[PDB]
Parts: sequence; structure tokens; C-alpha cells
Amino acid sequence: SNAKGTRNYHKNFQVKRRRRREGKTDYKHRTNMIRQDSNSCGSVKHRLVVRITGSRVICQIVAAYMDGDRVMVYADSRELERYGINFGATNYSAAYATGFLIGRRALTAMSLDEVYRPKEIDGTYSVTKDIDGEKKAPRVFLDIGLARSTRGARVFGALKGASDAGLNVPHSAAKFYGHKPDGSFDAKELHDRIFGYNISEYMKQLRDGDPEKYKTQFSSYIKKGIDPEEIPRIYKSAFDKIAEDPTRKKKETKDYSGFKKYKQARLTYEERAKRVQAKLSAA
Amino acid sequence: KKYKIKATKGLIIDCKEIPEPSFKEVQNYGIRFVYRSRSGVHNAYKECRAISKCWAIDHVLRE
Amino acid sequence: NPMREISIKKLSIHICARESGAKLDRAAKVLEQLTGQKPVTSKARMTIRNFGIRRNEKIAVHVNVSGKKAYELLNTALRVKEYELKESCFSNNGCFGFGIEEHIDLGLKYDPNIGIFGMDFFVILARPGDRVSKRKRCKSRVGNKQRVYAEDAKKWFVENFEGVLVE
Amino acid sequence: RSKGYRRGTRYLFSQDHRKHGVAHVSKYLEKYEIGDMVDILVNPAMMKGMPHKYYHGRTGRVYDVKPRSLNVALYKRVRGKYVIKKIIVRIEHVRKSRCSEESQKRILMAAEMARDAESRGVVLAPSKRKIEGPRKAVEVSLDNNQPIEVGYEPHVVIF
RNA sequence: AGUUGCGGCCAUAUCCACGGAAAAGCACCGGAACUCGUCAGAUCUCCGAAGUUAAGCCUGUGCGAGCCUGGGUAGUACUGAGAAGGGAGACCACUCGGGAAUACCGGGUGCUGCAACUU
RNA sequence: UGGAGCACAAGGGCACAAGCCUGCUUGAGACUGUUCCUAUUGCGGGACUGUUUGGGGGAAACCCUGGCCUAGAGAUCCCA
RNA sequence: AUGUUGUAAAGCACUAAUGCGCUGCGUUAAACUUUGAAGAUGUCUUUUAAGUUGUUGCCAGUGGGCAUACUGUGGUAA
Repeated sequence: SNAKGTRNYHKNFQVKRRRRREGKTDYKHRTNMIRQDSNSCGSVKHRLVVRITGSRVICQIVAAYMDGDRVMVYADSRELERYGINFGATNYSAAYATGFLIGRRALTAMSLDEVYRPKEIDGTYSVTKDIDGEKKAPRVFLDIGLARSTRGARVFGALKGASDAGLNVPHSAAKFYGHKPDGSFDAKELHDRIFGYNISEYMKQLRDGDPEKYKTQFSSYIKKGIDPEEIPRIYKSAFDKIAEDPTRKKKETKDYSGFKKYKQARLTYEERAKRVQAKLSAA
Repeated sequence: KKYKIKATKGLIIDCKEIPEPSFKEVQNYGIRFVYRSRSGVHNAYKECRAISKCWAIDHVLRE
Repeated sequence: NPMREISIKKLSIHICARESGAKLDRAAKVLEQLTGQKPVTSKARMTIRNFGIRRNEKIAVHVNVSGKKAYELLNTALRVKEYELKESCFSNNGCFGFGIEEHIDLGLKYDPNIGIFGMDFFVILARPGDRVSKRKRCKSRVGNKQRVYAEDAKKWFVENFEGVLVE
Repeated sequence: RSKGYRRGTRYLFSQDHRKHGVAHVSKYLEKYEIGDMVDILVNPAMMKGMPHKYYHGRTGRVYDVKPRSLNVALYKRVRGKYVIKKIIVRIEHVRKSRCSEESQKRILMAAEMARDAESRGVVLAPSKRKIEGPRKAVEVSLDNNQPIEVGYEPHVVIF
């Protein structure tokens, strides 16, 4: 063996790919994901990339080329604030609404919104069919990256919202909230989680009994004026504005080129020669 | 062998032949040279008498 | 600079009831009653005759506890040693430990059906932000300005118990 | 010396020093069509679909595309005549051939000015290449660039 | 001008030491009624927004280790095509062609694509 | 950075794996065609497609017709 | 124009060897390779030079070789 600090350790090292050394890509998963037939020659696959950061939920539809992916549609959880929602992104009801807004926003670009109306919000497991006489609904596959696939995770809430919008994404009814181990499915427990029947129930519980805990757990909820009883109606009022105008508000501000003042410049070649020689002379 | 210019990538610009003298007269000459042996390369000096520079080289080779 | 406080990361306790069988479940009920959690058993990697162990059977039991539960368990065991530890028990990277000889000094009354067992305490300190090397996405390395060291861990010890550093 | 399928391939089927690992993603995004030229080049980390060692380093022409595979046609010599062979190879042991880059950008510009010549009426097809000829002429000058005076230079030894 | 999401080529990008950082982001960070998972809410899963730039990420520095590219080594070693050359042999020479490699010296230290956001 | 393992000889290969632990399973299914070693040529051993009132694993993309790859192989006539 | 290769030589980066000095100096490889020729070998273009074959019928002999220039293997050697 040659140990880590030595010369022969570095001469023989092979580096991994850059996205694996950062810990952002799984490359066996990515190869199984983008594979398609060498025959087809019809069009490239579309995946639905769902990533949840520390403060928002991101959704975007991607296609793979030989010098980098390309984004076709994009939606964010911070765009929901123009529809009345500002009380807490990155929860289960925000992921649903972010997926719902990207399905409608994608069908509009294809002119398939008069067709493929939004399904009823509180229905059962209903993967959508293709109506005779016109184009198939666009097909998309779910790509959850390095997040674990657990029954009841927020990433399968964004999958459910893109089906209700009228996209064609395959799945089974597991990983939802009504699923029973035998194989049955109760479609009301998934309706009680889409709306804040979980949040409102929790605020009322710890407000009556310990308002000292209620003031830290739901601090910004109180200062924004959200009281628990009206929560399941604010969501219901936002799922009908999305189904009537899901489009970019079209602002096109100009460039931030004055920010070039904040880069540290490199010593050129002669500030280093002077810096070396002076350090030897006085030594 | 000193620079690395070879014949297939070189150019000859001029080539002149020096003619023999017209008047003949015996003088003394000295000839620097190297030569190849069965086992190496060597130096030598070798004076002589001749009637020109090319007649003096013919006489040293003859010896 | 509230992001630079040292604290108890994890506490480890285990007993080696050497050959498995009946002597295990006496110890396995001690760790449960002392702490409150079910312990875990351990197997032997190879077979040794000079010690008398095979290659697949139980030797010891241990348990890991955290939170404020572990802070007061550490207080009771230290008093048994008069709140003093050898100076050479601290390691390069902010760890130290010690062994308690007889089970009945900390708590649990005799019950002569069990016996008297020995313990082994090990402690790990840390500052906040240690998660960046344990998580799943974007796993990384901590950085030297964090990273409790030996003398940083000694003077943490003479501030929470008023101990004394022998030798 | 024995005659198994992977006979005598210790150096031929090996990775090349800090180039280990499986195929990269851009190797699955290339688009192949009937009539293309391709190079066969084995990756020893992928076990499936690989051809016999005879064909490593040969260029062929595509005549069919399957969902995971290609069919390639090429020539093999067998003591006195040539024979056509049909190879089945997976997409991971193949790359596009650059063997026609010179000939295509030359035939492109030819038809380019042909259209730009019929626009003006004056056209002409013959544009053959020519080999490099004897030598043109030179006008060497010595106003600068003085000669250097070289010669035979006696022989020296150091030990 | 940059950062973030998803990438292509996969060290000029890695490793070790010190430092910097406006706005956003990315984080670290406060918890356990519900979902999910443990000896352990450390990791994983759900709900949050009091605090902090200390770390991670990004940027500078170093006659830094490695890596990349040049010079020297050198028309040297080896070698394709020839001829009734020398030598007891081992092998050496000549004519027309092609041509390397450590030790040593110099200079460099990621380049790019689609999208969103920041005075 | 693999300096270990991966039934057996040796070589090649491999790190969020082909190694270790763990869950469920019987693709070690029924048929059908093109091609390589490989030729003037049989047997054999591999690779790749199609058709199914067909399976298994997985949320899904996707993979699976024995063993990580190169060895483990038997005509005419007769019988079951 | 654009691909393939791991020998000679050289070298110590891996496997296996080899003397000293207490960082350097010294010696190795058919079943070692960080490097790496001369030479070979694929494809495109006569829209490059120079030159000027396709399909099939009926049939014989032969299946002990030897020498040499350069180049290997076994053998003290022939």
C-alpha cells in the first residue's frame, strides 16, 4: 500500500465524475432513466424532475441531449403566492399545487387545454386515458433522484397533482395515504391530506393546553393572520385560479452587470515574482 | 549532426568549384583531419609539400 | 458564535458477559433497567480456544443513548470516580471514556439473582454542523475550525462538573 | 493456444490506465442510421453484446437498427478471397467514424459554388485535386541573416 | 457579473495548509400529534422559521505535493531498404530513409450548455 | 483508488458495485427466427429479434430465457 | 484525411527481485509496464497520382521436400 499523504498515492489516483464527487448524481439511476430505443426516431423522452430544497419545491420537465439537458417547462413553489398561498411552502399541500400548476402550464403550450379538462380534485386512482380523434396526452416519467421512496412522501404528492392536471404519467396506488396492505384503497385519507386537515387539527390541539409551544411552532403562521379554521378553504380557492390562468406574468428586467466589483483579481505574473524575491532577500 | 536539418527538408542555394592555380610553385602545407579505424575515430596533423591545396590532399591520401 | 458550543453527541455503554447463554439475559436486563431501552447483542468474528469462543454466538451487549437523557447518566457515573479522570484518557479528536467496576454503585438495587456486572462508558463531543458528513445528499468533510480537539475537551470537563485532571 | 472464444486477449481487452469504469452517458444518446460508417471498439467492462476479437479496430457500414443493437457489414480475408460478414454489436462498443470528414466538406463546397455559378451562368465541374509539384522558386537575401560557417569539427571524448 | 436546479467532456477540475465574501440563493438550525424507520428522531420520513455565517458550497494565496503542456537528454538508443566490406568468433562498419525514454529546466491550474433568480 | 472479496485454473473486469446484509420470487416460461467462433462441413457453445387471450421484481423508467466474461462437450441405426 | 496495436529500446508507476548509507548512491525481468518507435493493418475520396476484368462447364497431377539472407525456440554443440 501507499498511504494518503505520499507521492505514489497521487500519481495512481483516478478521479470520479464531477457530479458524483459533489454528491448530486446517481449514475446507475441516470443511465436506466434516459435509455430508449435506437429505432424510434420520433421524439426524445421527457422526465419530470422534482426536487425539494430547504425552502421551496421545484418542478421542471427535461430532455437529454449530447451537450446537456434542456428545460421545456418550469414551475416553482414561490409562484403560488400570487394565488393566495403564503403560509408554508415545502409541505404536502404545496407540492401538490406545484405539480398541478406545471401540468396545466404544459398543456397550454401544446394547445391541449380545451381538451383534457382538469379532473375533479378529490377522486380516486385515475391514470388518464387518451380521447379518440385528437392527440395523445403527453407522456412523462417521474424522477426523484436521491430521495428515498417511502409511503407518504412529498415527492409522490407532486406526482398526484400532475395526473389531475391531465398529464399521462404511470404509477400504482401505493405510496399514497389511503393504501391498505391487503391492496385496498380509501380515497378520503388522501383528500384530508391534500387540504390542511392535518395542519389545522394540529394547531387547535397545541393551542389549547400549551400556548407556549404554540407560539414557537407556528410563529409566522400567527403573525401572517392564518387561523386554523379557514385553512381548507384557502387551498380550495387556489386550485380554481390555477385552472383558469396558469401562465408566466411576463416581466423582463435588465442586467446586473455592475456586480463585477465583487471579484478578487489574480496577481498577474510579476507581483508574484516580486513577492517571491523579497521573501528570500529578507530571510 | 549539429543542428537537426536533413537533406529531404533542406535547400542548396549555391555551389561553386574553386579552380586550380595557373602558375605552379612548390610550398609547404598543413592538413587537419579525422579518420575512421576498425575501432573508432581519431585526429591527426600531417604536414607536406605540394603545388596547390588539392594536390596536397592527394599526396597525404597517397601516403 | 452560539454555533461553537460543545455538547454530548452520543454515549455508549456495553457489558461483556463473555460466553453467551444464561449470563447474557442477566446483563440484558441491567442495561434496559439502567437506561430504559432494549440493548443489542454482538457476535464473535472468529473462534478462539485460548479464550473459549466460537465463530457465531453472543459475547456482549451495548446501547447508544443521546439527548438530555445521556447528560444525567454521565453525572451519576462520574461521582463514583470522585469527579476525577486520568489525563491520558482523552484522545486526539475529542473522545474519552472510563470503566465502572461493579454494577451496584450507580443505582439498581441488588436482586442477588442477577449478580454484579462491569460497565464501560465512552463519550463523544461535537459542535453543531456535524451533519454535513453524515447526511445523504452532498456528503462532505467538516473543517478544522469546528472539530473539537483534546485540550478543547479537557477544559469542557472542568466547567460542567468541576473535575480534576490527574497526572 | 487453446481455442476458446476469448483466446489470447490479455493485452487487447484491457483498460488503459486511469480510464477504468463503465460507459458514459453520451454513448447512449448518439443516433444511428442505415448507411453510416462506424468503428468497432470493445469496452472490456461491458459483458453483453460484444463481438469477436477479430473485429476490434475495423470500420463497417450499418444496414439495420434494433431496439438495443446494430447490424454491421464488412469484409474478411480467407486465404485467396474476401468474404462478407454480418456482425451484431451493442451500442456500447461502437462509435461514429470520422473517416469521411475530408471528402464531405470538399464535395459540399463544390456543389455550393455550382449553385452560385448557375446563378451567374458561368459554371464548371472539373475541380480535381493535384499532387504537390516540383518546387517554385526562391529569392534568398543576405542583407540581414549572415551565414554561419559550419564544418567538420575535430572529435572529443570524456569519461 | 455571479449563484442555484438539471447536465456534457471527466484532475489545467484532485489533495494539503491558511484567508475573503455586498444582494439573493444554498445551508447549518427549532421540534415529534400525524406518515415512515431505528438499540438510539444520529441517519431516513413528516411539521416548522427563533438564531448564525462557525462549517459545507463559491472565490483568493503558496519559488506547495500531483496533473497538463513545452525544452534538454539527442539526430543518441533502436530500426525499414541495400551491397562478393572487416572479424577465429562475439559482433563491428558503410550507402539511401524513419526516429524514442527517466533523472534536470520553463510556463499553466477547468472549459462549456438549457432554465430560474439577484442592485 | 481497492492494496479485499466475487464455487474452481489462469487472465480480463468491478466501489451509492459485479463485493456485504436484506425483502419478495421461480425467466432455470411456451414457441419462432437471423447471425458469430467457422469453414468446402456436422455436432456443440455464445450473441441478437419477433409472436404470445403468458410470469417475476420495482412507485416508475427499466431489467430477467440460469451462474460477472473466456472450460465443464456426443452422429447414423435401435429403444423410452 | 481519419481509426487500431503494446514488440525493440527504455524505465520503476504496479507484481516479483537486489547491495550499501541512515535523504541519497548501486543492480534486474519470456509468463513486470508510467512510457513507447521503425514497421504492419481498417475505412473514405480517382469530385487524388501512376497503370490498364465479369459469369459459368468438364477434368488431371500433388498432399516424404530441401537451401539460403535476415530472424526466433530447445541443445555443450552438430
